[PDB]
Amino acid sequence: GKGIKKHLKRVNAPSHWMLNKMGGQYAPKTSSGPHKLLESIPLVILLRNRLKYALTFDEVKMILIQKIVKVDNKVRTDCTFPVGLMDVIHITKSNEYFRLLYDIKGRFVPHRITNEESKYKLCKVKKILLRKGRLSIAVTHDGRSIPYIHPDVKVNDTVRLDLETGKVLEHLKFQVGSLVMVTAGHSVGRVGVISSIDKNMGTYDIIHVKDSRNKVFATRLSNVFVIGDNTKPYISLPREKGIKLDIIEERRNRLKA
Amino acid sequence: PKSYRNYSKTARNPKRPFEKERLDQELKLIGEYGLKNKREIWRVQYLLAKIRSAARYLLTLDEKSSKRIFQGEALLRRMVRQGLLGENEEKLDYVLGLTLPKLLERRLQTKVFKLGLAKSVHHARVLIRQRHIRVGKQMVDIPSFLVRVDSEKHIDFATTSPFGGARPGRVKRKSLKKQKEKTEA
Amino acid sequence: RDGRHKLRLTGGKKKIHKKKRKYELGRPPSNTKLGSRQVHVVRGRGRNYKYRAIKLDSGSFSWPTFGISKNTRIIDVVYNASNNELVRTKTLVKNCIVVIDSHPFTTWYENTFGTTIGKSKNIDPLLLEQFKQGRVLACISSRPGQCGKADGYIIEGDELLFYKRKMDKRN
RNA sequence: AACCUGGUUGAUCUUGCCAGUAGUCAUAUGCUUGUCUCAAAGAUUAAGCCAUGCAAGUGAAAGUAUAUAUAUAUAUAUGUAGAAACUGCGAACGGCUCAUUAAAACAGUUAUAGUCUACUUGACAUUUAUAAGGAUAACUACGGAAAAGCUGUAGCUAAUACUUGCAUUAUCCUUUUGGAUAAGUAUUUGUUAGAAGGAAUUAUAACAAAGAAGUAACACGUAAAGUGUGUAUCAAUCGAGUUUCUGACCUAUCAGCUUUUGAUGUUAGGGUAUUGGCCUAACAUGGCUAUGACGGGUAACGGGGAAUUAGAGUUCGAUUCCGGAGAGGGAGCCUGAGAAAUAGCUACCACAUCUAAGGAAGGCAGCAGGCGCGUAAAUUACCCAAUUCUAAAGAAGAGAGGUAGUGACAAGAAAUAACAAUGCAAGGUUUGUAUUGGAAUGGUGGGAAUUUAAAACCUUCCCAGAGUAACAAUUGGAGGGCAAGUCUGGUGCCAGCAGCCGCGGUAAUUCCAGCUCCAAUAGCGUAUAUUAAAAUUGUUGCAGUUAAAACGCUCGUAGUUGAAUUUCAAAGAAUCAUUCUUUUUAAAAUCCGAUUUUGUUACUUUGAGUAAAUUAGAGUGUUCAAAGCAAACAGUUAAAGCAUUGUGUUUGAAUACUAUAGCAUGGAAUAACAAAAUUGAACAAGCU
RNA sequence: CCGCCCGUCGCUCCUACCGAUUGAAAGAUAUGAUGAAUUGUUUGGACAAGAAAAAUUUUUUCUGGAAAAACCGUAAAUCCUAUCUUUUAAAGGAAGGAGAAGUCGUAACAAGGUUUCCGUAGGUGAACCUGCGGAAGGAUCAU
RNA sequence: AAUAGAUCCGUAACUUCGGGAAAAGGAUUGGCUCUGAGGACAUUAAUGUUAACUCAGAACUGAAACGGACAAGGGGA
Repeated sequence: GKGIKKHLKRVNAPSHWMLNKMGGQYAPKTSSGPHKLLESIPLVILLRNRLKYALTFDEVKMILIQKIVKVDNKVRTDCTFPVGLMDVIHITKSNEYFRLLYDIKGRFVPHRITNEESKYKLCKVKKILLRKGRLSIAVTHDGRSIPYIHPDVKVNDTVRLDLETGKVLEHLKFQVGSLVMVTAGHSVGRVGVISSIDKNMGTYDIIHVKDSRNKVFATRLSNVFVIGDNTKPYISLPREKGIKLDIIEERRNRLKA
Repeated sequence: PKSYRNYSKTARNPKRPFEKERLDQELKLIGEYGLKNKREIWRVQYLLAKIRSAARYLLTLDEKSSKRIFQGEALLRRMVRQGLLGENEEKLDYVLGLTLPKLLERRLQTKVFKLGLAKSVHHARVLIRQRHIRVGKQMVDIPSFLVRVDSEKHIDFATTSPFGGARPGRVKRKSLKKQKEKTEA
Repeated sequence: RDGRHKLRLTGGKKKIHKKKRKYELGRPPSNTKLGSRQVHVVRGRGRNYKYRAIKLDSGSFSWPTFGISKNTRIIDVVYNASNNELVRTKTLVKNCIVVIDSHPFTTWYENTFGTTIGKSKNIDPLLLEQFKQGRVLACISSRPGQCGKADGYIIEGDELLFYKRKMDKRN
């Protein structure tokens, strides 16, 4: 037959998964869920190859059996569960909270997060639908459906979704001064203020983003994520703060120690 | 199926197999560096051609080209770390002038012979094979070991070697001597 | 059953590999006669059920000028734009012309307006005699081989005039 | 490393090829082979045939248990398990192979506003009830058949198997509150209104008809109310089917193809999940083609890639990954979300098994293995420990996969000594060199630590354990090309050698041998193919008077190529003498003297998307290297950092390339096309 | 130049060609004929369940329904015919190449003893000869 | 003796290019019920009256038969 493929070859795995060639012939195919396979990482990899808590898949299963790891404050027990771009995974045993982010290089890194920030996740809206009764519902990057959004929320906006109540608290627009983070581009993981946008009739829309050091980089509209206004980010960025350094000064300031 | 373990050649055959002058200079080099076979200097030329091609390509680029100020500095620092370049070097042109003896100077047997230890280059080779020498905290028995500028300071006899403070001498001769002494006494 | 085994744009024939897949499919047609209502069920792709009607006698028919739909019984299929063996063998297809019992529509008109929303429209004269005979002309609008029922709408105006000329400087 | 050399002649200079030369992740084969690491392996021919064994199953809270066993206070209420069986999910993934396939598949680039989509995730629902019905497996007993995943009759019983079936919400008025009004999820038809997209016959809403399927008659228990299973719709996700543009080898001794029999299009319908000549009916005569249609060939699966490369190029790509296809050859079909499935079924053809002769049963291009074919390719081994998949999802399986065996396919490191004294030679008491004679050390044998699923291997430690270190290195040559003998015997145009030129008839530098020497070296030859050499395929970059080669001549279409000309210029800051940066200078619309756009394309510049493996390349002492993607740092056991007492810390897994086509983008040059007169405008005023 | 050298005819071997034989074989297409299996529809119609009465039995009806059959459709397979592709037999015929001191002549290279050569045509044992028109690659760069 | 009419399809070697050729070799044909196409004539772009048998297609039907008798080539090397 020709049904859905259910295996993932090790070399065919996404690059940011960052697995070794000789470490077996297969990679864990993420179960279908809230995030795309390419745009996410299974929690098996998250806490075997990143947190190093478990050194085999079986120990990953042993961890997951105890309802101790919660993705967005709800217990998850699927080994190949897609965690996705930004969300709060809380481990109760060590009482630690990680918000998943990108880095300037473009891999998925857990970021240590305090309790007050761990109940406060960001969701980039992707679609605005209206169902029966003229009730509007937002489809977010998280694969989440939020009914009864404010009318002022637009298609590309980003809402602060509270983890417990699942309700939006406030939304951020996509003006030319809005802080943004690139999610899949050549400049994945970069953070900037959106210098400008341009609308292409019937084709991809490009936006040019200004860095902290006045560095302009362009990207497609489909893979940007508003993370705040001009004032400041609404989350805590990793140690590079989303500032991608050039290949020269990166070596230069790595050398000095 | 097929393993994903990469592997590659290290030497290129010379072509024109019976060039008199090339054969004579190869014999000069292998005899005076005490190496074992014509494959070794061919690996050395293969390596040297690699750095030479890198340097030529870099020098084709214009100055202030980020490719240049990255690859050229990486190559320069690598060369000065392996010891093929002195502090008086600053440019890639000086890299281009690297020669076969300047690359053969960094072999482990060459270095131990220069530092002493062995009074012959072949003696150095055989000692390295008999694992009597250490590059500091680690013992290597590969004569083609290339030392860096931070290693020659701590090349010395291996601690487990008889010349490094281990078991003194021929246990057979010592046992025979002690047995004869005990029988006579 | 679809998409291959035929000449290219240029007229050359294509050597065939990739024998028939299930998703090409192509089930046999449903020559829907008119008679006692009977419908079979066909399990299409993805377990979506389709209703293959074999015989129908009634259906929902609409008064489009008034925009009101009433269920009624069809009498006889008298024209179809496609091959005209379908009318002779009395099959129901998407847009064939049929005859409809007009009594439900006349009764509805009486009970709503009286006299033998968007009210007081003055109708048209040419449909009056067709009503008075008792049987009216309608065009099917559903796909009986797909939805399992034969719905339609009364044809009037120049469309009715066109079909009237096409059916009966005439034979 | 952007390379040449022998051979036509008496001798010369050419053209020109033959031969030599080197590489091949390129096969075979010959000789030889002491270590370790790494690891290709029945593709080539026979997608030929297969004995045997295995390769997909699944129950740890959670469908169904009087098969049965057990344990708690006393025949009671709880449990613990549980063969079989029904039910559920999976078996459509994986693995193998490359026969078919030449605008097909594939690749980049789109569309799906033309669709389907199980698991999983988020939202969320409409026209007897202190809980409804029969009917069946397992099992019981009677049986049949030589045989099989064969099953007959009678009797019960369950289920999350199969099937029926039980409040409420919203809206309008006086105006917290009282009255009044209305009630189908998808889907289909008809009539209308109409947050987003680029564009809607979109979302959605109103009216008139139909209308599925559902909304729990189900099982376990979490805060010092949860979960599981199941369910309508929408959305996400894992995917899929179609789809746009562009891109392929040889052949014209294939020039016209297609069109009754769908060829090209229109209309209507049928069919499909959806669009579509996909099919039907009517109609029209179209559609492709020297820019190579239609055919033929391919010892053709495509690509990522490989060899060779100075730059171009040439050749290869069955084979780690992706896509496609197939399961002896065809066709057909059931279940299912998903199959035209093949360790699923049905039939035919070719094979072929058992048979009591009545009848049954089959598909190794899965893993081993066998026959055959051949120049050409391994064990009927071990294990689920790692990677990962399936399940009722710790706990079971998995010839997937991993481990070992065979393995000179390739690739990397690297033994076969080293040292001191005399004697000898060379030199002004320095090197080389047959004697002695003590050190060093592996190979090897044994034990162990360790490793490992177990074992083996590596590493490490301890015993033994080298002088002809018998613990002995070979392969091919010694006329030239081409490094190395006119040394010695045999043969004597014979035998033979010789890639080519040539040698061999008594001095054979070439045969057969010995010695010596040369080259490479645990490797070295041979055959075939391929690349460079080959500027002997020539775009870069050949040649055509006489070496091969200007059509007999002219016209001529396609093709290729095409004179000049339209905005020139001027002025200012910064290194060294110069170089480099900035401003305005016609006209028309925008801003109350100032605010600002001024063909198309090629081409070129920048970006976005750029799967990995491979490649280039940054970092990193795997003892080096091939590698790999890791790792590094203080610490005879504690300072320091931070936390208001404990918690290791610092990291890296970069970057580039990813067509020529497609998207966006700055553009002055060079190229085209557009507009431009037997005319074509613009403005102002009046008129409609 | 006692140089070189050409062709026929003899002999041997190898390669390839033509070839009667309505030659042969193996495939591949196309048409036609027959046509298994089967989707769908229809016809059935073993029965299995319901509804009425008499106080074990009967009629009728309602669905659900197995064999079997027919018809469109999908269509394996076999056969006939035709064409094409590849391989291959063959009396005889006619080439080419190689071998050896074979036979016959002297064609070319010297003005090669008739200058050589081209195109065409005829003839002859062979090289070759001759006619017509050309060329110098001539034996003439020239009253 | 074998078909032999007509319609549709297909047709080789050879050739004086005209033929060969009805080459060879296939399929169909009845009856019935229908459907489509092919003309002429007058009035104020549209409505009526009327004729010929000739082709094409579809259902149904029968002991698969239909140029039903009559009539009427055997081909090929």
